[PDB]
Amino acid sequence: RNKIFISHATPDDNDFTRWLALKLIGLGYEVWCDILFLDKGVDFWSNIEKVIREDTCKFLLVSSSYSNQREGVLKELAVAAKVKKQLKDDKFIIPLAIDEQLSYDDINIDIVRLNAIDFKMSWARGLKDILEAFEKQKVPKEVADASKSNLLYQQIFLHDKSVIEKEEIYDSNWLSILSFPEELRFHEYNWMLPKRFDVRELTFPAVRYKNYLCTFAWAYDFTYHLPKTETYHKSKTIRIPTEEILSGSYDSNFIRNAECKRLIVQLLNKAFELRMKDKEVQEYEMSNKTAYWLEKGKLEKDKFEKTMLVGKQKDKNWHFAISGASKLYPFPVLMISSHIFFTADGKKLIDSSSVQHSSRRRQGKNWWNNTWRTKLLAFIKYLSDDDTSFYLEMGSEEKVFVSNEPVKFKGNVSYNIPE
Amino acid sequence: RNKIFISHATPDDNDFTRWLALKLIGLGYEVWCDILFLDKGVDFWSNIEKVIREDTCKFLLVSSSYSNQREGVLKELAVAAKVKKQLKDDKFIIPLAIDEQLSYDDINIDIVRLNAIDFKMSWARGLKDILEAFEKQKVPKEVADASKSNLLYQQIFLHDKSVIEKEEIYDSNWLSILSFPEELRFHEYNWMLPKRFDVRELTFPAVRYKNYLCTFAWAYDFTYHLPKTETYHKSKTIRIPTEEILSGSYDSNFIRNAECKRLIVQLLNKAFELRMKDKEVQEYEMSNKTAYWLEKGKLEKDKFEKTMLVGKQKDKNWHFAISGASKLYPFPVLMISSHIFFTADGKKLIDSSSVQHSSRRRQGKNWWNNTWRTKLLAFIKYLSDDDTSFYLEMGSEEKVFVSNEPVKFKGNVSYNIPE
Amino acid sequence: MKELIYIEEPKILFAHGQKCTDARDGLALFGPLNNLYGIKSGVIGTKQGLKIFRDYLDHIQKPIYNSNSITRPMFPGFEAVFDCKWESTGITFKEVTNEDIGKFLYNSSTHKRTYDLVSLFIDKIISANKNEDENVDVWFVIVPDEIYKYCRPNSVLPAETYNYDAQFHDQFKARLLKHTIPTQIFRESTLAWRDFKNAFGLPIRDFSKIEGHLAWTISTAAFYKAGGKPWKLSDVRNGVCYLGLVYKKVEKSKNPRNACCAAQMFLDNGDGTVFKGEVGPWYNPKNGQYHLEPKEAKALLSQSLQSYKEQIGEYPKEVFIHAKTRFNHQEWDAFLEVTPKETNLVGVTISKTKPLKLYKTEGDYTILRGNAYVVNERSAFLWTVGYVPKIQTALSMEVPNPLFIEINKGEADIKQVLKDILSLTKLNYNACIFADGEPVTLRFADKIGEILTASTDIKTPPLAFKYYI
Amino acid sequence: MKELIYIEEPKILFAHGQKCTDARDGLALFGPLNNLYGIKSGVIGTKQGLKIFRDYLDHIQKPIYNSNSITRPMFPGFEAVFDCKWESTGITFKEVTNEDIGKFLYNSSTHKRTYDLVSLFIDKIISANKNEDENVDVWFVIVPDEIYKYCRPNSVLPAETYNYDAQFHDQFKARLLKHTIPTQIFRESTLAWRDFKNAFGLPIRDFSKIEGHLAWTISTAAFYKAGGKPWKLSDVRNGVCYLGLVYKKVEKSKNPRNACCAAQMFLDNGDGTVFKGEVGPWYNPKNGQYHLEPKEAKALLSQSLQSYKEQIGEYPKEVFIHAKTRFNHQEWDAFLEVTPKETNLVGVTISKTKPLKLYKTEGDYTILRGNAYVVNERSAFLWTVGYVPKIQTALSMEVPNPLFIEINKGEADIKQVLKDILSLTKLNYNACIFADGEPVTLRFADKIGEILTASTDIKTPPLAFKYYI
DNA sequence: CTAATAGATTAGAGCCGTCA
RNA sequence: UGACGGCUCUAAUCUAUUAGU
DNA sequence: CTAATAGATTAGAGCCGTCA
RNA sequence: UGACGGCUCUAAUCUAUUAGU
Ligand SMILES: [Mg+2]
Ligand SMILES: [Mg+2]
Repeated sequence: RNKIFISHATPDDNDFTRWLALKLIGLGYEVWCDILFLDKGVDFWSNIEKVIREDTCKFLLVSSSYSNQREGVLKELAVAAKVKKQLKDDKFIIPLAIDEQLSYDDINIDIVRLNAIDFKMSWARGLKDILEAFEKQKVPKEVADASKSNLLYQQIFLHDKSVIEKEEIYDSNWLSILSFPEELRFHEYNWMLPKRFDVRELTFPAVRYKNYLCTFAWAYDFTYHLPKTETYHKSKTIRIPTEEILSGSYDSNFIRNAECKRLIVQLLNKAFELRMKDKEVQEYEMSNKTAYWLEKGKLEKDKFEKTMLVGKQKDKNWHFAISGASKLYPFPVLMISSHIFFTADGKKLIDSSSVQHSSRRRQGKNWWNNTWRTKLLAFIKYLSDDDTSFYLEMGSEEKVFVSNEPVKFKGNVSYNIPE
Repeated sequence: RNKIFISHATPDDNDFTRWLALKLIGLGYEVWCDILFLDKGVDFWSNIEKVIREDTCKFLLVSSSYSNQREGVLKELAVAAKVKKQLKDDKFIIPLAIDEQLSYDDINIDIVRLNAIDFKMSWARGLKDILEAFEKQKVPKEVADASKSNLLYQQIFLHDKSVIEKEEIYDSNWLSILSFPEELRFHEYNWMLPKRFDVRELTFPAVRYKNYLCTFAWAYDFTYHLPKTETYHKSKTIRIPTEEILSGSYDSNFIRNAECKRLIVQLLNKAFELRMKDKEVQEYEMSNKTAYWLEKGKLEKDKFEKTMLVGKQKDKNWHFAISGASKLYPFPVLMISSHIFFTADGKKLIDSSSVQHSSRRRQGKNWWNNTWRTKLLAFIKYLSDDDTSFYLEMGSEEKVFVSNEPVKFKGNVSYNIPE
Repeated sequence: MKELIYIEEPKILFAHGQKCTDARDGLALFGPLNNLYGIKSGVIGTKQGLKIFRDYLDHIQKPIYNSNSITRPMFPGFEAVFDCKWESTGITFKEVTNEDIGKFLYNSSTHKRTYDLVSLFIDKIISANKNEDENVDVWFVIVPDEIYKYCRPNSVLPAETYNYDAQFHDQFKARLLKHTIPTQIFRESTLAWRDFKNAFGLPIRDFSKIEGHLAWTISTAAFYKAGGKPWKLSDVRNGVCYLGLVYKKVEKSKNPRNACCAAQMFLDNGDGTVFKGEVGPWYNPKNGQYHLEPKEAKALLSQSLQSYKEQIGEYPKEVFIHAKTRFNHQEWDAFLEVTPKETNLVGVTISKTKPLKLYKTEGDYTILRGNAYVVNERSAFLWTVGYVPKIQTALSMEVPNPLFIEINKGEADIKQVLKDILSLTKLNYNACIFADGEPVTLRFADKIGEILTASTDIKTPPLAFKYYI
Repeated sequence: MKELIYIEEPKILFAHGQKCTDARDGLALFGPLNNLYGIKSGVIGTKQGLKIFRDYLDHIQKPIYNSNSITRPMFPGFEAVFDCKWESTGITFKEVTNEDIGKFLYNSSTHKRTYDLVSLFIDKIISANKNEDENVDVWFVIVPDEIYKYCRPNSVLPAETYNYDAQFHDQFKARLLKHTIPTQIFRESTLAWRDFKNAFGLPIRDFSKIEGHLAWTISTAAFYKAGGKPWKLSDVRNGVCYLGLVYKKVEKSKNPRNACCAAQMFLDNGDGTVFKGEVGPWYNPKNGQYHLEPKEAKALLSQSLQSYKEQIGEYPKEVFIHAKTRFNHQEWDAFLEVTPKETNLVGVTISKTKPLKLYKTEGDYTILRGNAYVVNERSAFLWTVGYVPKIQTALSMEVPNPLFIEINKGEADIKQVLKDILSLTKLNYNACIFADGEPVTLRFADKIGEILTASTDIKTPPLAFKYYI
């Protein structure tokens, strides 16, 4: 009949039964268990008895604590005993002891004069003994091919384990820049500005270049710090439109494309720093970058838009801070970083690297994807200007409008999230 | 009942049966085999049948080409079948297939579907299978100890192999020098002796020392080669006796005892060479030492008391040869060696070292201990003059008697030499 | 709105020709490729360390269980998995007394004391390798915690001595290259984590729920270091050879300079995977200059091409040069002059600086593991670390950080480059993990470099990996 | 004329603490003392060599029959005796192109072609060991028979590298001492001799009834080289250390330079035997003087005694310095200078070139093996080759030569000294024979000396015997 | 050559978490 | 060099005495 | 320091048999 | 160093402009 029945303690031993079934199937011996025939539409009980009585050659049983004194196990044993009596098969039930806690004093009275195969130390000896028993007893075999094992692994192991295509929207920390001022302006100051003026500290962004000055503001702007500026013809300046710079079009011996793009990035970073300093937000200085964080009591109930930005951890109060980085690859963006900073009482930080690192690494265990996402989006919304724009000051009228909704990606591959 | 019987092909399969029996006994399992005992003449099949029927728990039969279609194998199979029928035991006979070339077309009809243990792959695998089957069959056993196997090996394998005290008599090649002269003489010939006369050509032995002459001979002797000897005074000879300078009772500043002993050795060797030259015997020039051999037909029918000294090998002739030496450790001996030489027709040598070496190698294969002893002693007795001895002239009338019987040695331990 | 693509998870070929995605399941269902007959294990250390090692080696024979079986596949036993014998009866011992170790850690100078301790430990190994008769496959060094905590590059108190790195591990691995001795270093804290305690009644390292994974890693290290091949790639493109580059800064070897090391992979004749380095540091004296002068670049490419030709007999059709730096025109003109006409050279640079963190709306689990945002024809992203549906967990905490793939020099399909980079993440033999977050051709090069840099000049170094890792 | 005596037979301790007299029967009955799990091998040679090696390995699977069991016991199979595996599936092949061998036979100089062939083999062996991830135990070489045919020094046509010998085997083993790779050299004719015949219709070499002994010898050698201990002495007391000094002629230099190489053996306190070589070559610029200078004598003795102390803890009470020559007062005084107080120093001299052959008067069979002729309180004659009642055959076909054992300097009983010599002939691991004609402390010293004399670029050579035999 | 302003790159070290 | 055994042809060296010092 | 006359020690190489 | 992942404090090199030499 070529079919072999294996019984165990379903479902407390899925791994061992599955491994034994696959190892036996790959060696040419079929195994009947719940892993096969994954369907419940047909009767799930009468099929077992019909298979045992009609087309089963060798019957097997696995001894376990759960299988003992089980109604189903007892019924299967009774049916097997009846089949053995009908066939006059001396060796029709072969129990296998796999539990270490099953003492010899509490063994079943039915099986007391039959030797038992141990499985406590190593399963290889038991498998070899089973193979020797099958080959000696002329146990029938199927076609010898690994295709059976491969197909069973492909269609049974990953039955409820395959990815399902479904639309999902991914949020980022990339605030897309919407608008730029029309023209870039290098202003020619023929030694009118002091040789050691330190132009980086005036009211508007400014980067020195040759004998001129680079800025987005008006020709006669930020003249409070430079009294000797009015006596200057406006025609002595170079206006490079910013649309052709961010198009790979402008390249002149005066200044190249790469240097002008770097200048624009630097100016955007300075403008972002000034704007974040003008929003009344305290800052923490890191090794290379600067993060801006809220104080306790400035925000209503330490919670904006049903989400919390300042909380409490035992003797330490934590605050949520971000840093800005401007890039032009692949398109004008503004990368925003997620940071956590801690305070003793909500206004004074703790000045020690070890304690800050310890507190930061202790918090992340509780927080997850949703916490980070909602807190960052709430922070950006708090920084918002009117509804969806968050400009940066560059001059009298010139402004760079940065969106408060980060770039969103869509993906056709996602998981079911089985809670 | 705690016994296993092995039926094999005596004496064709003694090795495999013995190895299996010793391996099984080493683990503490009793094994009963026909070759284990040596009780023959008394009722043998009746005891075998009684042991098989009464106190035999397992029976194994080995099968080979010799064991196939054999009366003993068939009778043992019939007895085993009768025992199995009486006991109604299915597992009582287990073949041990050891003949790889014995195809199933010619195997015994009594054993054609029986489960035969495979020994073709590796015999240790077969032994492990036998042990596993015996454990499954619950063969009675005691604690693991090879003491029984060690006792069986001691009392069976080395039964007639112990130390036996038997007197033995040995021959050798040391021929003891018997007769010695009265004194040694230096014949001072101060600017009165020949200088380049090649004193190793005289009719009497001589060894020089400074301007003297060290020999046992008298001054008046060998005057033929030395005309200026008569005009000389006997007071100018340093006489030294022999017994004490053999025993080392000589301590004089004139000559050292070791040097005088060396001169003694040289005198003995020169006397041997001259005397063997007097016998009119042929001479062979080897690397360092010179051997002695007879021509073809020197004696009557090339024999001396049924000992052959000149013969013919294929299309070539051979002559037995010996060599001697005069050493004084531990006691005065004339050690004798043996060699072989070849002649093309019977009187002329072959001038080729490789041919001589190969010819000696080929001939000596068929000569045994008795052959060498007989030839050596017979060639020695050719020298011995009258009844028991032979002389080496070392003076005017002084003869040195060398014996013709080899030095004997006595031993107290020997073997039973079971043909 | 922008578009993301998905690249599927590659499989790896285990025994019997079967293909399984996870290394753990592949080994626990099919087994390793080759067959070792056993592991002749030797131990070097103190008596207590030997006792704890013996207890641990007796401990992992039985099936040992994790906490959450769905997330982490189980370790059922060494013989049932790796198909070879490994017990504590064949252990060979060589004692190092406590007095010697205690007296060597008394010089108050990290360099001299480390030198002395390494020499103490290695002379015994060399002598037992030359003089004795016993055959040892892997030497298991058991270093006590009391000297481990001080063998660090930076030590503060609460003459060819400056040419060697102040680390016990790297000095140990670089002082045994001329004798070719496989070696595994263990700690007294890892083995007896229960016995070692703190001020409170708790173990320092809680392994009560990471027991199976620890056993898996230790067992696969012991199997590979003895001459085994636990798994291999399922599919490798033929005629295409890879490479990898890492730069390591020396510890003041008479001047601050930097070296370059390599480790390649390809499918040779016989359907086998060769995974073997290209040893020999190539320096340049300029400080902070992570490039190759033309002579060194020509020598490197010529050596790789000659090795491939000697193994096969046909020149490669494609040569991929993975790196973390960028290639200037000087060293690419150094290449393509020894490159054959019928050969294509591609330069791929991999870095993880750019911070694009992608979140899931109304969810608690992070992004998946096979994504890619192809920016242009010569740029992309790849989320090698992320959620895995098979094991229902994320490879990283918080939100994982993506990779960057740019074809600085050469022409090829970017999708194929991403797929090839993604496949080189499944070949970490130092641990039995599902997938790696960095291609191993740029990590085993670093492993070689950190060891070669920790010694003096040595000629003709070995190319196998078991002598370094 | 003086009465003889009998010096019994030695015992050797196999597995399970059992005893026997013949190694074959004890190994085939009880088993070896060590449990090697397996053996991995690699063959170098033309494809013919690979075919012949594979056929020979598969040949041991078939039964091997000896003509007479008592005279020459059979081979009961590899795995059935040695409890290990050596199969024709772990073979690793490095083909040697026949063109390379053929093209090297043009210099017409024996030294150059010998060096070139040794290089052509050892280069592949070294590179395979260095740059391949498989673990090997013994490397086998299958030399073409034409190479050995053309290596005859007496052949006519019908200085940095000049200090090398003109032999393939010695130089080949010599240039692998700094890599510690055990090697076995096979001549292709020995493995496949049936196909090698002459113009007579019969094979050149006949192994028909002596194939079993050849299988015994090869199996025992390949087991010993891989780290096994098939048998061991049991009648060895405590405190006794044996040394055997053998002198050579290095030549290949400005002076004859008679070098000295030794061996050492004693007990290890763990009920084991330490049979290892003791070779750091000590050179004497004098020609023909076979005695060591006082500095060399002190160095040799001090090194041996320091090794004894390191292995045990305290110095021996009795050292037997065997040699094939006599000694002089200055050398013995130099030994006495470094020797402690309660350390008896005994010199023994053993010779065979003494004409004394005993002819049996009654029968034609040879003399009993263990007989002796005690000449004097300080000399006696020992027979070691002849008739043994266990094997019922003669060790030597002709009338054998005895051994002239004498004691030269020091005092020791002349039957215990002769019993130890007969007890030291049962530990020849190179060949599987009942007995040899010399103690192994004076036999393996010769092989040690002849291996490390072809090349002089070796400092601190290995001491294990698996790299020398 | 020396000393500052920045953007864009690289390699080292050291500390913490892994489950529920 | 798969071993072992038995042979054969060669070369130094030392010791002693003698003649070229 | 060289060359012969001996005895007494030493180390190299080469060749052949193993069964019946 | 049984793995891996995520952070933080630091150091170079390059490119552009300016300036004392
Ligand atoms: Mg490791
Ligand atoms: Mg050998």
